Amino acid sequence: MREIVHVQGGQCGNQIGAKFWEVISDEHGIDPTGTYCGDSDLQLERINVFYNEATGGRFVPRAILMDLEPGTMDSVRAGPFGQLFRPDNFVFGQTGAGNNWAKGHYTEGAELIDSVLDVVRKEAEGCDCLQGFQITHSLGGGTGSGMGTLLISKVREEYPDRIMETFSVFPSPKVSDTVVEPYNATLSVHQLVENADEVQVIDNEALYDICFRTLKLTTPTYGDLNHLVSAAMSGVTCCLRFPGQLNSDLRKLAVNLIPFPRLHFFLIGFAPLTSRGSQQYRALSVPELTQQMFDAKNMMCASDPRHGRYLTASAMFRGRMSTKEVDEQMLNVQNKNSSYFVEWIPNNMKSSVCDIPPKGLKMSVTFVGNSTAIQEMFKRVSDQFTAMFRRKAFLHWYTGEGMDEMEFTEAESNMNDLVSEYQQYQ
Amino acid sequence: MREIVHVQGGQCGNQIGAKFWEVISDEHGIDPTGTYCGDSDLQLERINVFYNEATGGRFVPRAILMDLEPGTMDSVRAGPFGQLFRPDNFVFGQTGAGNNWAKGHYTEGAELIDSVLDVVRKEAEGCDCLQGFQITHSLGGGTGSGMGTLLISKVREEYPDRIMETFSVFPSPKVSDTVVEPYNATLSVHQLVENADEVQVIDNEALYDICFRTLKLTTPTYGDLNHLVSAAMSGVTCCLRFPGQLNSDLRKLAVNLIPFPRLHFFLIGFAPLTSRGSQQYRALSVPELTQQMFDAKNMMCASDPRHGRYLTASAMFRGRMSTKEVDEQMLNVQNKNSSYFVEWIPNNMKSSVCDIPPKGLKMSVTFVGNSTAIQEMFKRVSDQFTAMFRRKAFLHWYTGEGMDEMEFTEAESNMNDLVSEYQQYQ
Amino acid sequence: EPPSFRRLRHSFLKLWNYNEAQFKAALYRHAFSSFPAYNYDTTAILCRCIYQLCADATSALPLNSILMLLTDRQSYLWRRMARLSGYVICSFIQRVVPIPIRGAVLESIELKLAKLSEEFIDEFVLYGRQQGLLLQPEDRYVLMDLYEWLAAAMTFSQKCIK
Amino acid sequence: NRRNWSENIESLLRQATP
Amino acid sequence: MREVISIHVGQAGIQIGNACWELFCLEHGIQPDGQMPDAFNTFFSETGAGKHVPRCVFLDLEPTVVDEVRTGTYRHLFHPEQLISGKEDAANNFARGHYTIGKEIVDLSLDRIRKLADNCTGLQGFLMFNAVGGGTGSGLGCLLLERLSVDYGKKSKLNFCSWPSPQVSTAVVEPYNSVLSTHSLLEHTDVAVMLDNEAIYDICRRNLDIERPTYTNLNRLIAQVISSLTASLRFDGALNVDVTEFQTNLVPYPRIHFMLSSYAPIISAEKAYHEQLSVAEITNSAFEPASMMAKCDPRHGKYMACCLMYRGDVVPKDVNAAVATIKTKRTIQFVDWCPTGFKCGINYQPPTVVPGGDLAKVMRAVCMISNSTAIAEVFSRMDHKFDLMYAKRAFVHWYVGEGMEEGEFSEAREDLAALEKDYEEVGI
Amino acid sequence: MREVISIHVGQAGIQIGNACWELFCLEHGIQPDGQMPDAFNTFFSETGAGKHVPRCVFLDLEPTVVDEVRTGTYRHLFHPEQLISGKEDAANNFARGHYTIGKEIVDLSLDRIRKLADNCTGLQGFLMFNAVGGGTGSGLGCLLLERLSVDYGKKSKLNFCSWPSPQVSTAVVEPYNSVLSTHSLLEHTDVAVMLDNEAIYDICRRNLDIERPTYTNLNRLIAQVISSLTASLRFDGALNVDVTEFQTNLVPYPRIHFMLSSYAPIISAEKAYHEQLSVAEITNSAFEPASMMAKCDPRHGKYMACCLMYRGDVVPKDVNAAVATIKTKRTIQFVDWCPTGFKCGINYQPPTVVPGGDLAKVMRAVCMISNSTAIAEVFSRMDHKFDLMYAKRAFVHWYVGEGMEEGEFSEAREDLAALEKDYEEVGI
Ligand SMILES: Nc1nc2c(ncn2[C@@H]2O[C@H](COP(=O)(O)OP(=O)(O)OP(=O)(O)O)[C@@H](O)[C@H]2O)c(=O)[nH]1
Ligand SMILES: Nc1nc2c(ncn2[C@@H]2O[C@H](COP(=O)(O)OP(=O)(O)OP(=O)(O)O)[C@@H](O)[C@H]2O)c(=O)[nH]1
Ligand SMILES: Nc1nc2c(ncn2[C@@H]2O[C@H](COP(=O)(O)OP(=O)(O)O)[C@@H](O)[C@H]2O)c(=O)[nH]1
Ligand SMILES: Nc1nc2c(ncn2[C@@H]2O[C@H](COP(=O)(O)OP(=O)(O)O)[C@@H](O)[C@H]2O)c(=O)[nH]1
Ligand SMILES: [Mg+2]
Ligand SMILES: [Mg+2]
Repeated sequence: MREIVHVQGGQCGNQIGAKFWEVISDEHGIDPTGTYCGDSDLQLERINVFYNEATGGRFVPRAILMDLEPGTMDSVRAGPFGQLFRPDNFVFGQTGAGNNWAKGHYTEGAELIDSVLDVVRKEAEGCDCLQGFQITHSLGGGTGSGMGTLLISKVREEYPDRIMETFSVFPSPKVSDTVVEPYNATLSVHQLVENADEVQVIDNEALYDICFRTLKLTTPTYGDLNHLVSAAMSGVTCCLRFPGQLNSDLRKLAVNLIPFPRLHFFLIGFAPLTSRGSQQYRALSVPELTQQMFDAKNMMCASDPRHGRYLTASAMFRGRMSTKEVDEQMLNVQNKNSSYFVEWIPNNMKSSVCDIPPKGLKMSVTFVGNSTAIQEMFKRVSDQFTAMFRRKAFLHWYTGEGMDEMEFTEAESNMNDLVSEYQQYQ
Repeated sequence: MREIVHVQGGQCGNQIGAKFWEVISDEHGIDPTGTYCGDSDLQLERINVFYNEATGGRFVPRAILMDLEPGTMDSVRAGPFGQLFRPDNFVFGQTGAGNNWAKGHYTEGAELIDSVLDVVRKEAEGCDCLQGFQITHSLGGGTGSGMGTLLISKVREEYPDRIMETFSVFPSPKVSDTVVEPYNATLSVHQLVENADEVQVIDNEALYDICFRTLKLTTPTYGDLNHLVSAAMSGVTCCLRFPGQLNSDLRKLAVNLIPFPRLHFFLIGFAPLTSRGSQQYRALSVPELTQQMFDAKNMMCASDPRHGRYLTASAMFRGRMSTKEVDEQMLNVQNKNSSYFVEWIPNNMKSSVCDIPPKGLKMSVTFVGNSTAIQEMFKRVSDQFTAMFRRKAFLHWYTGEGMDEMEFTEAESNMNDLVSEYQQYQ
Repeated sequence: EPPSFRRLRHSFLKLWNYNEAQFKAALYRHAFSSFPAYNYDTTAILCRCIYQLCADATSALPLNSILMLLTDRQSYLWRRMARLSGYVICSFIQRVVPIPIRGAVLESIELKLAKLSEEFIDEFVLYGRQQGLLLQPEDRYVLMDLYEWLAAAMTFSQKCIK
Repeated sequence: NRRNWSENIESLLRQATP
Repeated sequence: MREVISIHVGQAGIQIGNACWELFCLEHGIQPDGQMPDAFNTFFSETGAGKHVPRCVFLDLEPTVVDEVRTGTYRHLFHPEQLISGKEDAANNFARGHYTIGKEIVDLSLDRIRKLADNCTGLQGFLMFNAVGGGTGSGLGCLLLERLSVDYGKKSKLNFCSWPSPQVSTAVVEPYNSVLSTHSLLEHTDVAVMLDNEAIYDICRRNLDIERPTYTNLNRLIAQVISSLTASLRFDGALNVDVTEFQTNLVPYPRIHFMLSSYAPIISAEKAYHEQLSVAEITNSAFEPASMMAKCDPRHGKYMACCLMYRGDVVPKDVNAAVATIKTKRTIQFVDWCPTGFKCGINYQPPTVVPGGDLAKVMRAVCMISNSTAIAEVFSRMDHKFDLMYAKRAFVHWYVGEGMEEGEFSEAREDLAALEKDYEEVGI
Repeated sequence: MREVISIHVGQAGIQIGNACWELFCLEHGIQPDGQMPDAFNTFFSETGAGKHVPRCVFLDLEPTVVDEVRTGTYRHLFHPEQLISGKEDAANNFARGHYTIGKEIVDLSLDRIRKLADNCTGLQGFLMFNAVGGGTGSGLGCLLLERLSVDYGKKSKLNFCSWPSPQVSTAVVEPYNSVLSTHSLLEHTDVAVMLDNEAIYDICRRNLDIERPTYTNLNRLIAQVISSLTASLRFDGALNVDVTEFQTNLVPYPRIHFMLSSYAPIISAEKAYHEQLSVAEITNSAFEPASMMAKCDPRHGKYMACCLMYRGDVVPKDVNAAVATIKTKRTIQFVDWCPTGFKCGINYQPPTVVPGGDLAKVMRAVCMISNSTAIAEVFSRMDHKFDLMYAKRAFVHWYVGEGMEEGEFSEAREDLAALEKDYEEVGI
């Protein structure tokens, strides 16, 4: 039936999906050696969406682990739930793109992407027909945005009607690691805007703000951030694995949240998120769920939703709840926060329920929402790009790899009219 | 019933033939002493195809081990499963061909081939109706390529309608050893096209490739490579020795793949082939068997089939599998990959099922495919042949003992017309 | 037609005649070599001394970009080698048609040509003399014939100057 | 003898039980 | 399979090189004989049974230093042909060490380099130690820079030069030596790292509280810089940052690849007993202008690029919480065309202190490599010292009598003067 | 079965033969009396019960070296007429060793040659070791070669000749004995191997670090060369390349059979200690022109054929990878008309190490015998030495008063100059 071949590019991509298969294996009751445990038929009737039989009863994930440097793939394989991946789905480079989008896309990711198209066609044609692909990578790196988006382009011409969905971490406003952030970011956003169907936008500074303000975690590591993103990544695919009162496949999220095909940039939230000492003090039902997810401190992007207008939003509830309070608790926030929603679209907002909650919680909800509020994040990466381009800085590392300054300039023009079609809706 | 008489030519054929007689021996439960063990009917139900009773209960192979040096004879005998052979079937040579096609075919092959034909007719007329012979040798040597094909000509004129199956280990494009490769190769093939029913090309560097990328070996020896070839040619003769729902013999196979008597050179692939960690991680089924079989990396030959057209094909499956899935998978690889198959033959391939799998495999498959993409071997040994011949290089080690230049001229003329016959069918 | 410009006319026709594959490998020979010790000492001087006068730019470049342009037939380097010697390469089969300087680049040529060790100067003397005697290694001839073009160009340019 | 000693593929051509 | 070849030329290259290979063998656990009681292969080659030999070459034109290494403790650690000696002193003379007596040893050293780097593919770079003040340090070291450029064009080249500091110079004619060296290391190395002698002497005095140090005391601190530099290639970290990352993040234009260095903490056992070595604390002392080990106050310059090698039990929360502090503080300033201006990396392994050394056990430390336009003035003081001597042909017969004639002095003048104008136009 | 008959003519033949047979007795494990404390049938006969005698003749006109052999340690190891002595020396004259005093010792040498060759049919050929610059090594060499040709025509007559090395000669009249030697062995020798002193001296200089080797130190090297070639005849291996396989795969044209040699690694205790002697590294080091054994440079020579014998724990896959890496390595260039240029062979038994010698325990070693067009330079400079010899009749009165007239020097010039232009036309 339905099937999602996960594809994982970059060091950040592999670490964020080592934890993605951590909570998916937990949710389906899977030993790190692939054996099922948990004597309930309701995990295993749709295990073909994310796993495959391996004639020994263990389940191999449909994950294409991909990197240009051998180091971090040795880390995921040696980590827990790390031998679950099959060895031939690891594709390795020997040199590694040095945070350089030019060499990642063109001169040394090209001989490796031949093997990547081989291993993704190994598992796409193995099933009868899949639903789509999900790709997790960075846009500030070299191996993720450079070579991983080369995969994003090539799978589009070979698989046109299928829907591909990217969970990309973006450059951060305040804290700027990996000093060539906007060069790799604007060039990747250029190629990704005509080669993707859903773009879930993630920001590391937003993850640190969630881990401090709502979770009260004094020492958040990268595993703590990767738990938070992956919890949303499970909630966006709940209905494809579990039943519910109002099922919604992932294509339903695409058709509902995209009024115009060139705008498909989203903002991701996850609820509930409660501090460990405050867990027993807080009631857990639908009104307390919906008041959390429509807060900027709960959102995973460097963009305040109050500064823009929600074009079309959606919620994927989870667990045993009433369809009644899915209706008017989602509606009373429309008619109270009237100014925050767009006028020329009535009933802006998709509601779905997937009856199986995540483990340790009785209900949850995942927010995927198209917003004009993503505008200022685009302006910040754009004007930093022109800041370094007006003085010709760092361009010899890119134009010396088989590039020309063409690909910077119409990336900028294709970026500022991505700005213009957003800024015309508020 | 039907018997196949094995002949090992040259030191290559002796080592890759001794590897054959221990995997057939293991398949039929025969100890190296010749005593049976394994208490099952189907192992001994057809043992006369490869073995003869010795009125003491031990089965002797119908194998004539034959060479011009005792160097590899005593290594075959002293090796494990080496005392299985009859000592009278050995034909020693004392002088040794100096890797000359002339010195094998003409000088000391003359007075030794009368001592091999007397035991070949002894093994042929001993049974009631012989099916045919299989011979196994390399085309880069002097004694195997030169005098081994001298045996091939005279078993043809003595037994015309019997099947003459040839396992030729062709010389290398890249890593050339035994420096007179194209002189031994071009002189062999122009004499072998007139006197062979089936020929199967095997390349050492393709076996090296299989041992590296698909099987992941760090220390590959010759015994590794010989076991790929032996396990491949066990699947060719499965239906001759075991019952099946759809039977296929060698004469069955020759009608399928020979539209014209000039082209009889085939590609061999063996599936499944997985490494240590990967063997417990893949699902052993028909669609992955045919997908891992219809690819370049599994071919035991250094010619890419995607660089031409699969003219005819065949697959001898082994195990208890569906006859549905075998035939539907043959239709899928033709319908999707239609560009790689020639148009004036509807359903270029066929299949067969042998109910007895190899030991330690639930299911396997071998592939025999006549393709026009193998012409790249013939040209790349033609331009190497004309590289030395154009200015009379190494010719005095051939013309000094009874071979002249005008049948050297007939050697490339019988070689380019093979390439031209492949060009017109592509 | 002056004899100085005629030596330019003759010198180019030698390097154009030399096979592109042979002159590719031979030029890479003298750069990566270690035996007789003059060998790269001529290479660093001469290969740069081509590009200095044939670009009229006193700035130097990395040697790997110099080497590729010195042998790639349809490059800017051979393009201006043609124009200086009274030729134009015309790509169709690149048939070449016999058509009819900054101060700072001049001392850069002069100073570093006077670093060519006592070997390379006097095989160049004997090579011209034995060319006449032959009428009456294939590796080392490549740089020496490259210095046919340098000697013809540098002498002719200062002749027009004074 | 030790010219042809495949102690690894003879067991790679059977289902290993690690 | 990562590997780094550590080329050492000159007496400073050898004596610094003895300290870092002492640190590498002690950190990786191998005894001085070569055997340890699997990510050490960036610096050590396997040799048969349990043996690990260094990946380096030693180059002096004299036996007086290198033969003493063969006489010393690490004699069975180093391969004999790895340590290469000439006979006669290059004698503070660029011309003799580049034209006259260096040629007889370049062919020996490059044969060894090719035989040592072709053993495994995927070579990562060439880490080079030299002193531009000395004769064979500047002259022979320049000569191998053309060799490694033409042979290995695309390979990374890290260079670590012991530049003559303004007041302390310990010789006379190096105002001629380091202007001839900087003329030819502009186009033959990828990253140059600035190190001055009194810039590490003054760190030893205020931080190590050592009033009477020696060269080996300085070479411990330089070895700590290199170990935290290539720390990620040897040990797994949260955010691995290789030496390919340094060129893609710190040199924005191929000429301006000079860059300074620093290390923090530099503390002995009498102060680690009292200090809490917070991530924010050690990075503020790393950004402290007196803590530069290149003798160049960055307050009279503008920061251009920045790189930090955190090393130890450093959580990625604290590096972001500390880099925001240095962004908001005004006395440090960045250039206006590099708004995003930081590169950070974290390795899990804590720094290793050598027994008998003056340092202390520290649970976390920061290597600090930054490019700034303040490096113009260290070339400017170099220009004034050279122009003073060259006004009347001083010490010129000791350079022109050995093969090179008049003209390389003027080319070194024009190339360094153009480097001043290039630094100025970038910094606006 | 298979066997080889060593011939040892000249004082170089006696001393090299001592090292070859000392090594061979050490390989098969036989005491100097001939006992043991069927792989030895190539070099040793089965004489009596438990005794083994060599298949070698020691044909030499100097009694002071071969009587000293028959009174030393191995005096019971050799049968007494294997060691054959004359009365007076040829004393570096081709004419005396071929015409006057050589004709009374060939008739007795062929008595022992026929008496040992009729032991068993299955002989591969002869291994004739001689000195070109000598008088007994060249004059008796010519006479013995032509009687061996007329009696044993199709047998593979191999030659390991001590050619006069280019700049040191330890003689004055060596160009006369060397030009007249080639006039014999172009029509007689099937496979000739170029050995010379000076190239074996400087591979002892740089690889064994021995600043003064004697002749026996050279003799261990040549003994290991012939041990690696004929190890295929004695011990079983993956690719057994016999003596018959040598002459086909190395000789494209019958006149050219002049091949150079290299044996690597050749390393003492200090530097068998720091490498891994992997197949790729020890096949590159065999191909260095420094490790040549003829003082002949392959840089100005084009390769024609190249044989590589391996001994030890050698895996075929890394051989095929390494021989591909040296084909893509383009310092050595193969001739256009011979694209494939390799004959490899693998033997598992490593060379046993001579105790008290100069080489150490090596797991795997490479021998190499290669044909190239670089042989023109080793014949052209002896041509230039000989044409000023014969210009004004220097040292001619000795030769012409010995039995040969004026004129045989002239056709010795004409056929060697024909050999020169033969090597020029091949590499076109
Ligand atoms: N930091 C540091 N600098 C050193 C060391 N040894 C020498 N130097 C510096 O090197 C400079 C002089 O160059 P040297 O390395 O001593 O000499 P050289 O490079 O071998 O060249 P020659 O003088 O011709 O032998 C002096 O200014 C010293 O400051 C050392 O161990 N550590
Ligand atoms: N490699 C090597 N060459 C030797 C050795 N002994 C002698 N030679 C060579 O032999 C040449 C001189 O000939 P000898 O062998 O000494 O004398 P001979 O062969 O007995 O014949 P005569 O010259 O007549 O005495 C010298 O030039 C050396 O090249 C040796 O032990 N090793
Ligand atoms: N959420 C998350 N972000 C990461 C992780 N590792 C690295 N990053 C981010 O990725 C950026 C570094 O780029 P990186 O992904 O390492 O480059 P790449 O390997 O070429 O894709 C940093 O700004 C980090 O914020 C991780 O495990 N989780
Ligand atoms: N696949 C395979 N090839 C071999 C084997 N032995 C030798 N060869 C090949 O045969 C060629 C040499 O021919 P060889 O058999 O030694 O000469 P012959 O004795 O005259 O037949 C080489 O190119 C080897 O690659 C073997 O056991 N298996
Ligand atoms: Mg100096
Ligand atoms: Mg003599």
